[PDB]
Amino acid sequence: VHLTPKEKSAVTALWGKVNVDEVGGEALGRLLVVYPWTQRFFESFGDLSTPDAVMGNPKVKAHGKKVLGAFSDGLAHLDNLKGTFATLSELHCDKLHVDPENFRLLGNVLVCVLAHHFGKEFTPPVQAAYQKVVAGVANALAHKYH
Amino acid sequence: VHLTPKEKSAVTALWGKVNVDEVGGEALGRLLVVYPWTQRFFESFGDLSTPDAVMGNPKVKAHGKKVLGAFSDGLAHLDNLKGTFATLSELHCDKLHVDPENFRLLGNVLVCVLAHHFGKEFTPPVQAAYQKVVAGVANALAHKYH
Amino acid sequence: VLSPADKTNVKAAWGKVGAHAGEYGAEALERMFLSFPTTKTYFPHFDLSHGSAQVKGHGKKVADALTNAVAHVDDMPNALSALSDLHAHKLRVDPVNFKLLSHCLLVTLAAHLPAEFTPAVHASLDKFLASVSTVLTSKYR
Amino acid sequence: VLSPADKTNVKAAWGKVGAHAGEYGAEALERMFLSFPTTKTYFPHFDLSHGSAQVKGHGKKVADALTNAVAHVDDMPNALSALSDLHAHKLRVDPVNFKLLSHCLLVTLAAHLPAEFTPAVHASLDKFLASVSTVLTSKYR
Ligand code: HEM
Ligand code: HEM
Ligand code: HEM
Ligand code: HEM
Repeated sequence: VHLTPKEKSAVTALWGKVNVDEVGGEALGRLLVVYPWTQRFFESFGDLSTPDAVMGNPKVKAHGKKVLGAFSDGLAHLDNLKGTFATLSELHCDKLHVDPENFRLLGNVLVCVLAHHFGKEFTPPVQAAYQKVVAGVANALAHKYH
Repeated sequence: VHLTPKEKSAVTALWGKVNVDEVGGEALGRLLVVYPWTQRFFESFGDLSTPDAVMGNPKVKAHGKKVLGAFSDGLAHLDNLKGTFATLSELHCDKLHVDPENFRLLGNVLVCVLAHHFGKEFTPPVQAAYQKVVAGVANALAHKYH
Repeated sequence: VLSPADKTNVKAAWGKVGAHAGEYGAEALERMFLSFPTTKTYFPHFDLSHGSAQVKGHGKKVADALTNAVAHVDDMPNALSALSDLHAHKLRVDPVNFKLLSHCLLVTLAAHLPAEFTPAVHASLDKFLASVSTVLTSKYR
Repeated sequence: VLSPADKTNVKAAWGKVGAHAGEYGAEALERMFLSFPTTKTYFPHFDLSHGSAQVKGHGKKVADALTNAVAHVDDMPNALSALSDLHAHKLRVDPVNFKLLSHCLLVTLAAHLPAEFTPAVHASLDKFLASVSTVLTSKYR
């Protein structure tokens, strides 16, 4: 995906302020709460009975951290997302068989979490830049379906 | 997209029997009837007031013929759909701004039309091969969004 | 919303299915599993090969549910309430998958009922299956 | 379906929006136009630049429609019937676009109401906007 320099600047500047220990878990937790069918893939994580249970679940926070790392990895290779996400694509598509619509959903939940954390700093043009990024990541993760 | 030799055989064999003067128009007409918001892009085609009006519309049949030609073109270049559909992608995405979900819908309407015309000959494995093709075409046509 | 003409069209088309009801449901499932392999993971206790008694038996269940929906087309949320609970809560079926099975049901009907599958009836059947899908995905919580 | 807790959550969150209702609607539209440029083609008679009086005025209309939906949450098909006719028949708005505007409304609420946008309320708001979207796309014929 192609970001303008202005968009790259906006994205990179905000990402440096991201709490990398928490934001991934917040996004994954919210995915599980807002789109409850996604819990089908996480039965080994234990207590997912309530929103509080999900958000406070240590396994959700831990896994969320791994997801955010992958997004961070993608932000460093915007011109080669396919190669960057090749192994993850094989995992999520060939092994897990996650419908790729859910890649889009998690990306949009991440955008909601960024808006929550940054408030007025998450301006409409900053959002538009991040929508390009999460769309790129979703498409790259879905490559094994293509 | 990668078809097995068995799938390639199934696809190519059926396509040779396709009425290239009619099937494209039937698919485009059915798109306009079944998903009426798509009529937004064809106001210059005239009478689209009834299903009979749509299916008998000379402009729908004529345009449908062009669409089918593009699918035929894609079937000849399954290993390079992106290059094959580059100009059409620029048209449908940059100029027309058609949401790419509709590329998927037209592909699935085409599959319905093939089933209608070929009956029991359109077996579940033959369908599965054609679903790979129309997914490939949709993704290639949407490349300018990626 | 389903129009009067839609209800007439769906009732007429489904009336032509007859004793093939279970058979067509089984064929739609097979079409879905082959065309969209992600859907297979919902059925690990099923043998999904051709001629599988389990897919045959399940096709009849699917067909009987659709027939119930046709018979109670003005009261579908009520008629399908139990099935909605099952698919959303217990099975956690991804909403995308209902679009996939609906498409395969249309393909199955087109392949078997060429005279009935007019453009108008195609439109009515699509709306009907979308309505069924809306009810079956209405219970995620 | 919207649960009792969902209705409570949506009413509470929307209650906090207040005199900013029109403003937030305008911001959601701007977010949509910038993030998803395909949506811009519905508004050729609009100047879609920042600070546009037309987008501001339209945001208030959108907000007022959502407020009507909140106020009549158990009777939304009736409450939004006129608007459903407009968007589906006259304007022929692609159903995908309602998902895009719904997402941008959630982002707008998250950016302005950090205390209200809990995971549970996020879920309720998403269900509410999906319900509104279902009504507004119910009239294609
Ligand atoms: C942009 C979207 C996504 C990204 C970037 C992402 C990233 C990741 C990463 C980094 C891992 C860890 C892999 C490893 O340990 O080497 C993982 C595992 C996993 N993902 Fe995701 N993921 C995404 C979407 C999803 C979705 C939507 C689902 C299901 C609804 C899902 C289901 C899983 C599961 C079940 C695992 C554990 C697999 C295992 O440990 O064997 N992923 N993902
Ligand atoms: C797989 C999907 C599709 C294929 C292969 C396809 C193919 C084509 C082709 C070959 C043309 C003629 C271009 C030319 O004259 O050089 C065309 C034009 C056009 N397409 Fe499609 N199309 C697809 C989907 C769609 C959809 C879903 C829509 C709208 C809902 C759409 C809207 C249009 C319009 C409005 C034109 C006329 C543009 C003009 O004449 O300036 N297309 N398409
Ligand atoms: C038109 C849409 C659908 C209809 C009418 C339908 C109907 C049914 C019926 C009647 C049953 C049996 C209920 C019972 O025995 O108590 C069932 C079970 C089931 N359905 Fe569906 N269904 C639909 C869509 C789907 C989709 C899209 C999926 C997944 C891709 C799915 C996955 C399942 C599973 C996994 C079971 C349980 C099978 C078992 O454990 O034996 N259904 N459905
Ligand atoms: C939550 C979803 C939505 C709500 C509550 C909503 C509400 C409204 C309202 C209240 C009006 C003005 C009605 C009137 O003045 O008579 C309107 C008009 C309009 N809407 Fe929406 N709408 C929604 C989604 C959408 C979407 C997704 C699109 C397209 C991307 C869209 C495109 C339009 C257009 C083009 C007009 C006409 C504007 C004009 O001609 O001045 N709407 N909508």
